[PDB]
Amino acid sequence: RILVECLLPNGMIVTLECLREATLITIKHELFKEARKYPLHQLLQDESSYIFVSVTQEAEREEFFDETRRLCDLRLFQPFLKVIEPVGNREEKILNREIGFAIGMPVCEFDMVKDPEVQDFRRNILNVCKEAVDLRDLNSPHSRAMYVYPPNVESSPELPKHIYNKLDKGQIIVVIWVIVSPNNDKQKYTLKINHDCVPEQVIAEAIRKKTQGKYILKVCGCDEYFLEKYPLSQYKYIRSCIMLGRMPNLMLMAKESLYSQLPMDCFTMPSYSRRITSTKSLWVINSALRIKILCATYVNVNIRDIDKIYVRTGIYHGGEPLCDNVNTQRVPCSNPRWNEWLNYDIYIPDLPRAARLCLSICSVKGRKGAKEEHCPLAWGNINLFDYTDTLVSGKMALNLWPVPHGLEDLLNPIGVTGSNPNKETPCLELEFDWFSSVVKFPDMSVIEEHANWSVLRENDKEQLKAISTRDPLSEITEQEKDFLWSHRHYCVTIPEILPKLLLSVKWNSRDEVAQMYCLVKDWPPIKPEQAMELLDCNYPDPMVRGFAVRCLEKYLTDDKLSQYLIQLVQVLKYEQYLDNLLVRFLLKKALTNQRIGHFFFWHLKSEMHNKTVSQRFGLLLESYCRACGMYLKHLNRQVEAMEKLINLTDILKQEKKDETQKVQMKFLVEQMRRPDFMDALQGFLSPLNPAHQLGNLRLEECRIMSSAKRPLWLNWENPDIMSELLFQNNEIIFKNGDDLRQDMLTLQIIRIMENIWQNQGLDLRMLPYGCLSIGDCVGLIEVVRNSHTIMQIQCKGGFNSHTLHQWLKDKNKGEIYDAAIDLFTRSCAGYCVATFILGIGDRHNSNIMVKDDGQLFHIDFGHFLDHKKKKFGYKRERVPFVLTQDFLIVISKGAQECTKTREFERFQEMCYKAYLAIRQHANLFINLFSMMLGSGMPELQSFDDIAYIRKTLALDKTEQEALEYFMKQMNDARHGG
Amino acid sequence: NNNMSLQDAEWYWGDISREEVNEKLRDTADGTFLVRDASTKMHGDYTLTLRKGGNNKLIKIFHRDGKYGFSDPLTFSSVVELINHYRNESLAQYNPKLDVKLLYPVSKYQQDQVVKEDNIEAVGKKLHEYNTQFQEKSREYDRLYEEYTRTSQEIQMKRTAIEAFNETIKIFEEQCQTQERYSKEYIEKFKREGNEKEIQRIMHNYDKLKSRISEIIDSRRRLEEDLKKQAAEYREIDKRMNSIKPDLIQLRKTRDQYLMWLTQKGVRQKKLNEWL
Ligand SMILES: Cc1nc(NC(=O)N2CCC[C@H]2C(N)=O)sc1-c1ccnc(C(C)(C)C(F)(F)F)c1
Repeated sequence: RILVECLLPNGMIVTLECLREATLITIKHELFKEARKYPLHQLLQDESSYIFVSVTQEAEREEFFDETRRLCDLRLFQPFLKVIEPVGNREEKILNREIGFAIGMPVCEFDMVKDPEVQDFRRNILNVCKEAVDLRDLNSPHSRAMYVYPPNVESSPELPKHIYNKLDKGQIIVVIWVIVSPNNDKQKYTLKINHDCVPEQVIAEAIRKKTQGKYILKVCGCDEYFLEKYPLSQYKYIRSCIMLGRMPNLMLMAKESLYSQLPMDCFTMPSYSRRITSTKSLWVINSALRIKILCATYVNVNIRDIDKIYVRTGIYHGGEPLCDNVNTQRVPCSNPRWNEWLNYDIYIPDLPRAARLCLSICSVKGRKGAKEEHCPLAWGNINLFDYTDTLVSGKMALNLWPVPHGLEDLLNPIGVTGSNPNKETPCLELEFDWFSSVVKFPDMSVIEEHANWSVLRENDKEQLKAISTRDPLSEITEQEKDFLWSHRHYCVTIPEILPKLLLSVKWNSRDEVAQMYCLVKDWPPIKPEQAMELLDCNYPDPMVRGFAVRCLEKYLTDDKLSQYLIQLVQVLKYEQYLDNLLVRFLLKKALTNQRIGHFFFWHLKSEMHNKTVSQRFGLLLESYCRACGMYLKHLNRQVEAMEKLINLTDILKQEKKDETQKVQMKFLVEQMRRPDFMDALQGFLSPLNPAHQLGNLRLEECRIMSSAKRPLWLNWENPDIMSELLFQNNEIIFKNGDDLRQDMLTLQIIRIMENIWQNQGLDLRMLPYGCLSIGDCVGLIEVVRNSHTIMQIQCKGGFNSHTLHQWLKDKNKGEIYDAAIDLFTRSCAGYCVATFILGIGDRHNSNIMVKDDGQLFHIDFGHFLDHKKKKFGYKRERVPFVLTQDFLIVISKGAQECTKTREFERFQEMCYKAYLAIRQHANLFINLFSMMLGSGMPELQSFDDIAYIRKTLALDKTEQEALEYFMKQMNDARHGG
Repeated sequence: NNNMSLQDAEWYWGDISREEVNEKLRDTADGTFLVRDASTKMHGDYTLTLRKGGNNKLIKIFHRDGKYGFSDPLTFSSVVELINHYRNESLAQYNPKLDVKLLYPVSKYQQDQVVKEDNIEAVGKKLHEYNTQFQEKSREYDRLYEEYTRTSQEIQMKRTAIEAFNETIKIFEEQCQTQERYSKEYIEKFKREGNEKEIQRIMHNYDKLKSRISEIIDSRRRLEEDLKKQAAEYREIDKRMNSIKPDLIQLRKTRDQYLMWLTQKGVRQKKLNEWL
């Protein structure tokens, strides 16, 4: 039902009618019988030796070797098809289309890029892809199995003492379901086994009760497999069941019935892989860094409003100037030409390897007294050293970036380097002094020798300890820095002091740095939590960032690496070059563990709309999708699935943002009913959790939530055979319009908090549900079943402050009633401390919702810290507690005198313990926030914002003062509400 | 005679967070300085913030046994004595690598005098007037930004659609080349023996091809017109925001300055936010 035109190879044109779902084969076959009735049909050949071709919406000259595709999937720009002789590697071309569809941009684009760094990365990374792909295949089919279904274990074999007490003598009652009856008949056994038994013993003991091993244990319902030889209590599923006291269900499956599903995956080195004097060391040059500013191609400023403009430059080294900034004379707005040799005081031999050049175009307003009003118009940094250790020289042109709105500063040392890919933006021509040859940064061989040329117990070990234990953002005074550096040789004995000892080094003097290099080369290894701090924007040196990764590789466990994935993705943007040790580490991990890979991909993919990092992430995504293996087909199915949602959601915003909800719901049901959409939204793994797989969509349950953005409620039947044991449905909110990056960080922090509390001994049960941002202001939210918002309960139970208590008592009445109230208290305590430390505000009766077993959890975080106090300045910061009459009534079992009930005091005491517990681990929470500075979250742009945490935790004060400071907060809000 | 009270000193700023010191010492000449209470809040420390080399060097003042100094041999009787001494003596004596003098103190009065009409009644009206302007400006600024960002998307989509038009035009042109080379003379012309196939078949096909190529070429030109008009409008929105933004910055400073020195210090009120 679509008119198309086919350009036969005999210089003919044929008009033809096609079915929008018609495949290429049917159309190619149908076409030729039409060609016989045209003047030059004799030169035609058979169907074979011919393939179609067209232009896609992405404007790609793509030849469709894989004829099985149909018209709708084609995404043709216009309905025209050309027929030519297939040329090239058919299998290679088919893969390239698969990769391009997943990463959202044609792979041919990276072929066009002429930058030698981009091309070297494309072919140099591949040796990483090969090693991972070979490693997964070291021991088949076993090794290939762990990659696809990696053990979901925890890093600590030994149970917390508080949870070891939930096992009678450490015995676990595990139910085992064996499904061997041909008529899908399920058998269940009950086992009592030690917590430390390896899964094979569980299998070994399981058979005897029924009366290598040939069998593997699967989690009944969600397809997670117990493959590796770990204590059965270490697996996250088994550990969780203990905590919740539920009965753990497992099923026995034959290894053959699993190895069969694992399809052999071949990684072929792509085509581009096969495709393809006088040097002066930096230290020999003797001069001062001088840079010439020639002209600016065009600036978008108004002559009447702006008096003059100038270019402001500085030699930054990871956020701190290496010397005084410099300015260019103020030239008139209408004519932006300078041609001036800006001159800096940084001697060339003293330029640090990670030195940069931050510059901007600022407009001077003045025009009133002597109050200059400066407002930058553009910015852009450039590394002074080539990715090959070469100092830029000769002329250059740079396209500047729009100023990050909300940034009042006149330079952006934290922004990404390189030109603006767009060409219709202010271009500033530079010109770097030419030193008669190529200047390379000295190699480590010379640097170490230089340090040796220029190079006693102490009683003040307390001062070193005192500093080393301080906050990452704590004030560091000049006397201390001089103290730290003077005692650098004795700082090894406190290895976690390195982050402080690095700041005390003056990076603008090659005698200092050469000595810090000879010292970092022997630093005792450090905990991965501390090494992650050496990767944010404050530490740009390659040898410092190289040390941090070596710590990550040999101490970061796959569980922790999964928890800190969002942060580790962000600190990729702080890498000045495309080929760095961190990316090789991260990719090596993503290619040996599909769980990491799934979130590695989705984190990069969600940030492809951002042109600052679109290129470097796009190249990374390509290298991954090339070697991910058979997973690429699963990812493509997810990607195609989300796109149908985005398009459908958009139609309900720009087209149906006014009519009634019933019309919207009726319109939505029709749109879901169409088979084209119907097949895309079924039978794919859930992006939130790959281990869950979504079956048939339930049209009767999917509905348009009536919230602010009107998100989308989707119900998927679990296709697993033993779905009944675990949840029998997946319900997911698809949100298009609200940024979800804050919630991911908020929910990631809550999960980290609860982990710390558990280890301490406080069973404060948080509920950090699943949230994932897939694209730009679009994401997925997991739904927690059998839970209601406080507003729903009051409205449903309608008023009185006891309405919440009455509802909670009814849901579980009897001896259990004690268990509920305890869970309400433990949960409510955890969230009061968490919503205060992070300054989450606006908490009301619609983003506080409570399960039926009494547990309470917060939803709809969005803004954190006090962004709402930054915009509309409210002088002093901080927020009060939300403990309301309702929560107090429930906590004290409905006693009329809520404030000083006996059980209330245990509530306050456990709030204190929680507050102190997080405070002792404030280093970690500071590093997590700092690594997210460049993410572009409006609430988190500078160390000014992270300083808010340093208040709520009262980091500056002492432990006693902090606790007493906290108690003041609780009392104030307690009787204040 | 020159050792007055630290409280009445014009550079000692009292209790201010490390953050507050930073905005005041922003883009200032080497030698800008000020003094404030230590972050620990244990009175008797008085950290010194000195701007040198584009950095905010942060020096500490020790107060053992009722004396003061930077190093252990405390040899000063008060901060004002210490600050005054280094307002004419270079710090190189203290540190060889800190060759500066305390040149441009950040006077608390010098900037505080910027605000006027200390009477609270006038401040309440004056503050409300600035807030209404500031809120209107921010509302107006946001309107342009969303349009500016939204118009950026339309430009990018339009630009790519042009490239797709380039490919389609290029593809068709190559076919016209092959058709004329192959079927124009080799087959039909050699078959020029009274057959009407060339007259009807070949000619009808070729003309249909030409009308198709031209039509595509025409659509590309019409698209380029929209891009050109959109690109110019895209630049114009940039100018409006580039002028609105600097103005909006000044209002923020002024509104805050009144609140700091009139609505909070002069008269502490919970009514502060009621004026707005
Ligand atoms: C975790 C979760 N669970 C919900 N609903 C149920 O759990 N149930 C359980 C039964 C039916 C339904 C109910 N409220 O009776 S909503 C929800 C959630 C999580 C995060 N943000 C939101 C909103 C409202 C801000 C958004 F984004 F959806 F608009 C909702």
